[PDB]
Amino acid sequence: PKMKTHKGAKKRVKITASGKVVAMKTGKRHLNWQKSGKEIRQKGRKFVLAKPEAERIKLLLPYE
Amino acid sequence: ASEVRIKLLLECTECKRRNYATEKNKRNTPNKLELRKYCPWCRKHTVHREVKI
RNA sequence: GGGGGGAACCUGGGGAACUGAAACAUCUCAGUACCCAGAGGAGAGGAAAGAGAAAUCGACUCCCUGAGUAGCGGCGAGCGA
RNA sequence: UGGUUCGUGGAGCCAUGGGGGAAUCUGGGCGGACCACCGCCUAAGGCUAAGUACUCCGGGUGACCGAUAGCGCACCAGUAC
RNA sequence: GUAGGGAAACCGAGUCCGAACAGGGCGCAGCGGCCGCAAAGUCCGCGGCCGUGGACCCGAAACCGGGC
RNA sequence: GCUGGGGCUAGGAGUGAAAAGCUAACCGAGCCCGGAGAUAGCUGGUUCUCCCCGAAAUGACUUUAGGGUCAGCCUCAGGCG
RNA sequence: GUGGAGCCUGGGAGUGAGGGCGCGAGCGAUAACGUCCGCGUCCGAGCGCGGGAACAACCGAGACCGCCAGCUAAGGCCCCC
RNA sequence: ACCCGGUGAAAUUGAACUGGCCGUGAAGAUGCGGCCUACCCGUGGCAGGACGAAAAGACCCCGUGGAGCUUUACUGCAGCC
RNA sequence: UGAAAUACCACCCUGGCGCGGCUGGGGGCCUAACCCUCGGAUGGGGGGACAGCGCUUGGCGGGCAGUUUGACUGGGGCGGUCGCCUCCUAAAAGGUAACGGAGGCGCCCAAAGGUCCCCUCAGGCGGGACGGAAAUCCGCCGGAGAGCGCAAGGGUAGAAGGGGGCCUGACUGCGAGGCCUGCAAGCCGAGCAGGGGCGAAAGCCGGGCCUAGUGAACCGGUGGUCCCGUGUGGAAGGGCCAU
Ligand SMILES: [Mg+2]
Ligand SMILES: [Mg+2]
Ligand SMILES: [Mg+2]
Ligand SMILES: [Mg+2]
Ligand SMILES: [Mg+2]
Ligand SMILES: [Mg+2]
Ligand SMILES: [Mg+2]
Ligand SMILES: [Mg+2]
Ligand SMILES: [Mg+2]
Ligand SMILES: [Mg+2]
Ligand SMILES: [Mg+2]
Ligand SMILES: [Mg+2]
Ligand SMILES: [Mg+2]
Ligand SMILES: [Mg+2]
Ligand SMILES: [Mg+2]
Ligand SMILES: [Mg+2]
Ligand SMILES: [Mg+2]
Ligand SMILES: [Mg+2]
Ligand SMILES: [Mg+2]
Ligand SMILES: [Mg+2]
Ligand SMILES: [Mg+2]
Ligand SMILES: [Mg+2]
Ligand SMILES: [Mg+2]
Ligand SMILES: [Mg+2]
Ligand SMILES: [Mg+2]
Ligand SMILES: [Mg+2]
Ligand SMILES: [Mg+2]
Ligand SMILES: [Mg+2]
Ligand SMILES: [Mg+2]
Ligand SMILES: [Mg+2]
Ligand SMILES: [Mg+2]
Ligand SMILES: [Mg+2]
Ligand SMILES: [Mg+2]
Ligand SMILES: [Mg+2]
Ligand SMILES: [Mg+2]
Ligand SMILES: [Mg+2]
Ligand SMILES: [Mg+2]
Ligand SMILES: [Mg+2]
Ligand SMILES: [Mg+2]
Ligand SMILES: [Mg+2]
Ligand SMILES: [Mg+2]
Ligand SMILES: [Mg+2]
Ligand SMILES: [Mg+2]
Ligand SMILES: [Mg+2]
Ligand SMILES: [Mg+2]
Ligand SMILES: [Mg+2]
Ligand SMILES: [Mg+2]
Ligand SMILES: [Mg+2]
Ligand SMILES: [Mg+2]
Ligand SMILES: [Mg+2]
Ligand SMILES: [Mg+2]
Ligand SMILES: [Mg+2]
Ligand SMILES: [Mg+2]
Ligand SMILES: [Mg+2]
Ligand SMILES: [Mg+2]
Ligand SMILES: [Mg+2]
Ligand SMILES: [Mg+2]
Ligand SMILES: [Mg+2]
Ligand SMILES: [Mg+2]
Ligand SMILES: [Mg+2]
Ligand SMILES: [Mg+2]
Ligand SMILES: [Mg+2]
Ligand SMILES: [Mg+2]
Ligand SMILES: [Mg+2]
Ligand SMILES: [Mg+2]
Ligand SMILES: [Mg+2]
Ligand SMILES: [Mg+2]
Ligand SMILES: [Mg+2]
Ligand SMILES: [Mg+2]
Ligand SMILES: [Mg+2]
Ligand SMILES: [Mg+2]
Ligand SMILES: [Mg+2]
Ligand SMILES: [Mg+2]
Ligand SMILES: [Mg+2]
Ligand SMILES: [Mg+2]
Ligand SMILES: [Mg+2]
Ligand SMILES: [Mg+2]
Ligand SMILES: [Mg+2]
Ligand SMILES: [Mg+2]
Ligand SMILES: [Mg+2]
Ligand SMILES: [Mg+2]
Ligand SMILES: [Mg+2]
Ligand SMILES: [Mg+2]
Ligand SMILES: [Mg+2]
Ligand SMILES: [Mg+2]
Ligand SMILES: [Mg+2]
Ligand SMILES: [Mg+2]
Ligand SMILES: [Mg+2]
Ligand SMILES: [Mg+2]
Ligand SMILES: [Mg+2]
Ligand SMILES: [Mg+2]
Ligand SMILES: [Mg+2]
Ligand SMILES: [Mg+2]
Ligand SMILES: [Mg+2]
Ligand SMILES: [Mg+2]
Ligand SMILES: [Mg+2]
Ligand SMILES: [Mg+2]
Ligand SMILES: [Mg+2]
Ligand SMILES: [Mg+2]
Ligand SMILES: [Mg+2]
Ligand SMILES: [Mg+2]
Ligand SMILES: [Mg+2]
Ligand SMILES: [Mg+2]
Ligand SMILES: [Mg+2]
Ligand SMILES: [Mg+2]
Ligand SMILES: [Mg+2]
Ligand SMILES: [Mg+2]
Ligand SMILES: [Mg+2]
Ligand SMILES: [Mg+2]
Ligand SMILES: [Mg+2]
Ligand SMILES: [Mg+2]
Ligand SMILES: [Mg+2]
Ligand SMILES: [Mg+2]
Ligand SMILES: [Mg+2]
Ligand SMILES: [Mg+2]
Ligand SMILES: [Mg+2]
Ligand SMILES: [Mg+2]
Ligand SMILES: [Mg+2]
Ligand SMILES: [Mg+2]
Ligand SMILES: [Mg+2]
Ligand SMILES: [Mg+2]
Ligand SMILES: [Mg+2]
Ligand SMILES: [Mg+2]
Ligand SMILES: [Mg+2]
Ligand SMILES: [Mg+2]
Ligand SMILES: [Mg+2]
Ligand SMILES: [Mg+2]
Ligand SMILES: [Mg+2]
Ligand SMILES: [Mg+2]
Ligand SMILES: [Mg+2]
Ligand SMILES: [Mg+2]
Ligand SMILES: [Mg+2]
Ligand SMILES: [Mg+2]
Ligand SMILES: [Mg+2]
Ligand SMILES: [Mg+2]
Ligand SMILES: [Mg+2]
Ligand SMILES: [Mg+2]
Ligand SMILES: [Mg+2]
Ligand SMILES: [Mg+2]
Ligand SMILES: [Mg+2]
Ligand SMILES: [Mg+2]
Ligand SMILES: [Mg+2]
Ligand SMILES: [Mg+2]
Ligand SMILES: [Mg+2]
Ligand SMILES: [Mg+2]
Ligand SMILES: [Mg+2]
Ligand SMILES: [Mg+2]
Ligand SMILES: [Mg+2]
Ligand SMILES: [Mg+2]
Ligand SMILES: [Mg+2]
Ligand SMILES: [Mg+2]
Ligand SMILES: [Mg+2]
Ligand SMILES: [Mg+2]
Ligand SMILES: [Mg+2]
Ligand SMILES: [Mg+2]
Ligand SMILES: [Mg+2]
Ligand SMILES: [Mg+2]
Ligand SMILES: [Mg+2]
Ligand SMILES: [Mg+2]
Ligand SMILES: [Mg+2]
Ligand SMILES: [Mg+2]
Ligand SMILES: [Mg+2]
Ligand SMILES: [Mg+2]
Ligand SMILES: [Mg+2]
Ligand SMILES: [Mg+2]
Ligand SMILES: [Mg+2]
Ligand SMILES: [Mg+2]
Ligand SMILES: [Mg+2]
Ligand SMILES: [Mg+2]
Ligand SMILES: [Mg+2]
Ligand SMILES: [Mg+2]
Ligand SMILES: [Mg+2]
Ligand SMILES: [Mg+2]
Ligand SMILES: [Mg+2]
Ligand SMILES: [Mg+2]
Ligand SMILES: [Mg+2]
Ligand SMILES: [Mg+2]
Ligand SMILES: [Mg+2]
Ligand SMILES: [Mg+2]
Ligand SMILES: [Mg+2]
Ligand SMILES: [Mg+2]
Ligand SMILES: [Mg+2]
Ligand SMILES: [Mg+2]
Ligand SMILES: [Mg+2]
Ligand SMILES: [Mg+2]
Ligand SMILES: [Mg+2]
Ligand SMILES: [Mg+2]
Ligand SMILES: [Mg+2]
Ligand SMILES: [Mg+2]
Ligand SMILES: [Mg+2]
Ligand SMILES: [Mg+2]
Ligand SMILES: [Mg+2]
Ligand SMILES: [Mg+2]
Ligand SMILES: [Mg+2]
Ligand SMILES: [Mg+2]
Ligand SMILES: [Mg+2]
Ligand SMILES: [Mg+2]
Ligand SMILES: [Mg+2]
Ligand SMILES: [Mg+2]
Ligand SMILES: [Mg+2]
Ligand SMILES: [Mg+2]
Ligand SMILES: [Mg+2]
Ligand SMILES: [Mg+2]
Ligand SMILES: [Mg+2]
Ligand SMILES: [Mg+2]
Ligand SMILES: [Mg+2]
Ligand SMILES: [Mg+2]
Ligand SMILES: [Mg+2]
Ligand SMILES: [Mg+2]
Ligand SMILES: [Mg+2]
Ligand SMILES: [Mg+2]
Ligand SMILES: [Mg+2]
Ligand SMILES: [Mg+2]
Ligand SMILES: [Mg+2]
Ligand SMILES: [Mg+2]
Ligand SMILES: [Mg+2]
Ligand SMILES: [Mg+2]
Ligand SMILES: [Mg+2]
Ligand SMILES: [Mg+2]
Ligand SMILES: [Mg+2]
Ligand SMILES: [Mg+2]
Ligand SMILES: [Mg+2]
Ligand SMILES: [Mg+2]
Ligand SMILES: [Mg+2]
Ligand SMILES: [Mg+2]
Ligand SMILES: [Mg+2]
Ligand SMILES: [Mg+2]
Ligand SMILES: [Mg+2]
Ligand SMILES: [Mg+2]
Ligand SMILES: [Mg+2]
Ligand SMILES: [Mg+2]
Ligand SMILES: [Mg+2]
Ligand SMILES: [Mg+2]
Ligand SMILES: [Mg+2]
Ligand SMILES: [Mg+2]
Ligand SMILES: [Mg+2]
Ligand SMILES: [Mg+2]
Ligand SMILES: [Zn+2]
Repeated sequence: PKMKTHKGAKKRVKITASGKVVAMKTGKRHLNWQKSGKEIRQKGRKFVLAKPEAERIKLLLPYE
Repeated sequence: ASEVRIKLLLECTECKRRNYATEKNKRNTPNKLELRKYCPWCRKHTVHREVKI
């Protein structure tokens, strides 16, 4: 039958207008007290997934 | 961090929002830390006081 | 008047496990397999104490679509209006 | 407790095994906890063709098989064993 | 498919973070002489491969249900 | 004590002077059919011809170590030059 | 330096049990057809060809086909030859 | 048992035109090298070899395989309070 | 006369007692539900509102059920080990293995952090009450053998070492360009803006001489934000920022 959308990917990730895959940076969920302001701030941004992993994730997003 | 060396928040004394997280040795520095830090809501420097985490 | 029978099909009463989660228990397989009661040439359902925002529609059943959407999910595998 | 996409979730709706237990339109249920406003609808009685499902049966047709194939069986087969 | 950006309200060739008109992330722009030709995209055929199904074929020991 | 005839108790159940013995010639859980094409990261097997190119047995991570994901290395199409 | 060189994008992989040898180390016993890395090589996939008596990886050499033609390589020229 | 008349199986079986030694070879060679021995074909016998036959090793390990059993493993259920 | 002042009647307190309403525990008894029994049964006898049984609460519970019970490994088990830092092995770039050789980390510091100013060690010889191998003092020599919180290495006095003053940059919003690299991470970072610290200034400051001192998601807590709010206004509950 028809492919189902993966909802783990759907809640973590977005396909950009040109087909990149953008996720939130990792490692500021907790244990932040001794992390420099440089660490929290740059972790507050989105990053572009490396091409191997991105193409895998978009295949999980068949109807985006 | 240990039991003696705690994590703590810094609260802007004026608008009351916590802006910073740091640590102290509450056996070496048993008093509440008071530190002038930049507050981004007041957008000026203000005394910050240690507040439980 | 009933009883018993009928290839599947139907409704109700009960209802697994392997399997999948690359272990496993919630979850899945699945209300499936199976057992049982009953129906009939079909059975069910059906004429709003409905839907849900359309200032609206207007019983039920069935197909397409809405839509793998909304959501649900050891927010896992997956499930899914 | 079940049903629903809803696995306790802010968890309503529908159903109900237990306990408590009303009212009759100035009555009641619902619109996803709850409350107000606003609107929808009339529970606790029953029936109701057609569209839908299936293929023991009959017929029509195959870029279906052609006796190790096609039904297990083209033949005295659910037989001999 | 023709618009993206943002958790979202929302704004929109931009938008988000931000106090910023700062910086940055993710975005925005055919060929020949009105015609042709090419093209975004989309539809159908074909083919490789992937997902869901037993999914290349044969093989367990076992588990479960109902009967004998 | 042995034995004929007539009976009763069965599958997580019987029966057992106890050996996990026996329950229709293999019982640490009978047989038949069904779930079912269970699952098997394992072993085996995998069918005409010609032409071109042509590996790897490493790294990282892995309840991972004879299995995987990504990278490395092969090949084809388009492009660059 | 125009090469089955390189680079960019995308399709299809397979491989992730290696093994001998040379040299450089660790482990072992200045043991092992031992073990573990590094550089290289060949076998793997060249168990096709000459030599080494025979013999994957030592020497010679990369087999498109055909010839009762010639030159060489390693190795050989007393006879088997 | 053997011979004659009658009837007449079997597992196994890649094909076989199936010798010894010393070597070599995946490390135990009828099958490769060197040497040696050897006319063709049967019958009764013996069991050293064909790593002889039989049984996809029970030991051992490996599989995120199974099953029986245990318990102050986990988590449920019956039963009891 | 005090804070309030008196005869008199309310309404309500305090705490106590009695008749009660209506219940909550105990206790005794009754019979008729319910159970057992009785030639006799619309009854008699015994038990008795208990027991049984329905719903629900918590507990005990291998009697049964579903399962789990790691890997590396000179076979497996047993032992050892598993992430991170330092050195060597490592073949003079980088990287490189073994159950090869040796050590450390799972912290710490409110100064041990920023900046300005000043200062310079260990050690040896000689000299000096208590005073020694070594306490403190004076002289001479003494490039770093000391020190830098803790392993080791690198680095270092032309300071990163010692002392003092003022401080909180142990910033907020970002971030050109790189190191490293399978991914995900990890690392360094000038520069611009805000508001500051020190300095006359040039400037420095986004913790610490440096390399260990650590943990992706999911689920949830807490502060803030005021973005979503299931017809509407709120609310429930989420999202975002911080932890
Ligand atoms: Mg998810
Ligand atoms: Mg994060
Ligand atoms: Mg986390
Ligand atoms: Mg957070
Ligand atoms: Mg949080
Ligand atoms: Mg730090
Ligand atoms: Mg910081
Ligand atoms: Mg901070
Ligand atoms: Mg921020
Ligand atoms: Mg769509
Ligand atoms: Mg779209
Ligand atoms: Mg009947
Ligand atoms: Mg009938
Ligand atoms: Mg049913
Ligand atoms: Mg019934
Ligand atoms: Mg049912
Ligand atoms: Mg049923
Ligand atoms: Mg059952
Ligand atoms: Mg299951
Ligand atoms: Mg299955
Ligand atoms: Mg699956
Ligand atoms: Mg399945
Ligand atoms: Mg499983
Ligand atoms: Mg599995
Ligand atoms: Mg298992
Ligand atoms: Mg399961
Ligand atoms: Mg189900
Ligand atoms: Mg069926
Ligand atoms: Mg019937
Ligand atoms: Mg009909
Ligand atoms: Mg009807
Ligand atoms: Mg009516
Ligand atoms: Mg649509
Ligand atoms: Mg379901
Ligand atoms: Mg539908
Ligand atoms: Mg209820
Ligand atoms: Mg439910
Ligand atoms: Mg529910
Ligand atoms: Mg929820
Ligand atoms: Mg619900
Ligand atoms: Mg309501
Ligand atoms: Mg009820
Ligand atoms: Mg109800
Ligand atoms: Mg009314
Ligand atoms: Mg009312
Ligand atoms: Mg109702
Ligand atoms: Mg409603
Ligand atoms: Mg109303
Ligand atoms: Mg209504
Ligand atoms: Mg009806
Ligand atoms: Mg009609
Ligand atoms: Mg009808
Ligand atoms: Mg009909
Ligand atoms: Mg029909
Ligand atoms: Mg027919
Ligand atoms: Mg024909
Ligand atoms: Mg025939
Ligand atoms: Mg036939
Ligand atoms: Mg024929
Ligand atoms: Mg027939
Ligand atoms: Mg016959
Ligand atoms: Mg969006
Ligand atoms: Mg921009
Ligand atoms: Mg086209
Ligand atoms: Mg593919
Ligand atoms: Mg199958
Ligand atoms: Mg299938
Ligand atoms: Mg198949
Ligand atoms: Mg397939
Ligand atoms: Mg069996
Ligand atoms: Mg099972
Ligand atoms: Mg089982
Ligand atoms: Mg069982
Ligand atoms: Mg049965
Ligand atoms: Mg007798
Ligand atoms: Mg007898
Ligand atoms: Mg008998
Ligand atoms: Mg008998
Ligand atoms: Mg029996
Ligand atoms: Mg018995
Ligand atoms: Mg039986
Ligand atoms: Mg059984
Ligand atoms: Mg059974
Ligand atoms: Mg048992
Ligand atoms: Mg006996
Ligand atoms: Mg039998
Ligand atoms: Mg038997
Ligand atoms: Mg069993
Ligand atoms: Mg069983
Ligand atoms: Mg038997
Ligand atoms: Mg059956
Ligand atoms: Mg099945
Ligand atoms: Mg099978
Ligand atoms: Mg299995
Ligand atoms: Mg080639
Ligand atoms: Mg490897
Ligand atoms: Mg990894
Ligand atoms: Mg691991
Ligand atoms: Mg590993
Ligand atoms: Mg495996
Ligand atoms: Mg790959
Ligand atoms: Mg290449
Ligand atoms: Mg190439
Ligand atoms: Mg090309
Ligand atoms: Mg070229
Ligand atoms: Mg090439
Ligand atoms: Mg490629
Ligand atoms: Mg292909
Ligand atoms: Mg291809
Ligand atoms: Mg492989
Ligand atoms: Mg692969
Ligand atoms: Mg491997
Ligand atoms: Mg390997
Ligand atoms: Mg190997
Ligand atoms: Mg190896
Ligand atoms: Mg190797
Ligand atoms: Mg190699
Ligand atoms: Mg070697
Ligand atoms: Mg040499
Ligand atoms: Mg060597
Ligand atoms: Mg040497
Ligand atoms: Mg070495
Ligand atoms: Mg070796
Ligand atoms: Mg050697
Ligand atoms: Mg060696
Ligand atoms: Mg090699
Ligand atoms: Mg191979
Ligand atoms: Mg060669
Ligand atoms: Mg080659
Ligand atoms: Mg060869
Ligand atoms: Mg070969
Ligand atoms: Mg050769
Ligand atoms: Mg040769
Ligand atoms: Mg020769
Ligand atoms: Mg050779
Ligand atoms: Mg060899
Ligand atoms: Mg060769
Ligand atoms: Mg060639
Ligand atoms: Mg010549
Ligand atoms: Mg020569
Ligand atoms: Mg010679
Ligand atoms: Mg000659
Ligand atoms: Mg004779
Ligand atoms: Mg004879
Ligand atoms: Mg022959
Ligand atoms: Mg012969
Ligand atoms: Mg040899
Ligand atoms: Mg030999
Ligand atoms: Mg011979
Ligand atoms: Mg020969
Ligand atoms: Mg030969
Ligand atoms: Mg020979
Ligand atoms: Mg020979
Ligand atoms: Mg010969
Ligand atoms: Mg001889
Ligand atoms: Mg003979
Ligand atoms: Mg013999
Ligand atoms: Mg014999
Ligand atoms: Mg023998
Ligand atoms: Mg032999
Ligand atoms: Mg033998
Ligand atoms: Mg054999
Ligand atoms: Mg046997
Ligand atoms: Mg087998
Ligand atoms: Mg075997
Ligand atoms: Mg075996
Ligand atoms: Mg066997
Ligand atoms: Mg065993
Ligand atoms: Mg073993
Ligand atoms: Mg095992
Ligand atoms: Mg495991
Ligand atoms: Mg495994
Ligand atoms: Mg298992
Ligand atoms: Mg088991
Ligand atoms: Mg069992
Ligand atoms: Mg008892
Ligand atoms: Mg009494
Ligand atoms: Mg009585
Ligand atoms: Mg009495
Ligand atoms: Mg009494
Ligand atoms: Mg009671
Ligand atoms: Mg209760
Ligand atoms: Mg209970
Ligand atoms: Mg237990
Ligand atoms: Mg058990
Ligand atoms: Mg299971
Ligand atoms: Mg486990
Ligand atoms: Mg485990
Ligand atoms: Mg293992
Ligand atoms: Mg192991
Ligand atoms: Mg191993
Ligand atoms: Mg080893
Ligand atoms: Mg060994
Ligand atoms: Mg070994
Ligand atoms: Mg060992
Ligand atoms: Mg152990
Ligand atoms: Mg470690
Ligand atoms: Mg080195
Ligand atoms: Mg190195
Ligand atoms: Mg090096
Ligand atoms: Mg080197
Ligand atoms: Mg590098
Ligand atoms: Mg070890
Ligand atoms: Mg240690
Ligand atoms: Mg100080
Ligand atoms: Mg310092
Ligand atoms: Mg001195
Ligand atoms: Mg002195
Ligand atoms: Mg002295
Ligand atoms: Mg003295
Ligand atoms: Mg030093
Ligand atoms: Mg230390
Ligand atoms: Mg200072
Ligand atoms: Mg000041
Ligand atoms: Mg960057
Ligand atoms: Mg990276
Ligand atoms: Mg790090
Ligand atoms: Mg870190
Ligand atoms: Mg500034
Ligand atoms: Mg300034
Ligand atoms: Mg300034
Ligand atoms: Mg000043
Ligand atoms: Mg800076
Ligand atoms: Mg420091
Ligand atoms: Mg540090
Ligand atoms: Mg999870
Ligand atoms: Mg949360
Ligand atoms: Mg909030
Ligand atoms: Mg609302
Ligand atoms: Mg709002
Ligand atoms: Mg509502
Ligand atoms: Mg209001
Ligand atoms: Mg509002
Ligand atoms: Mg409010
Ligand atoms: Mg809120
Ligand atoms: Mg905002
Ligand atoms: Mg945060
Ligand atoms: Zn403030």
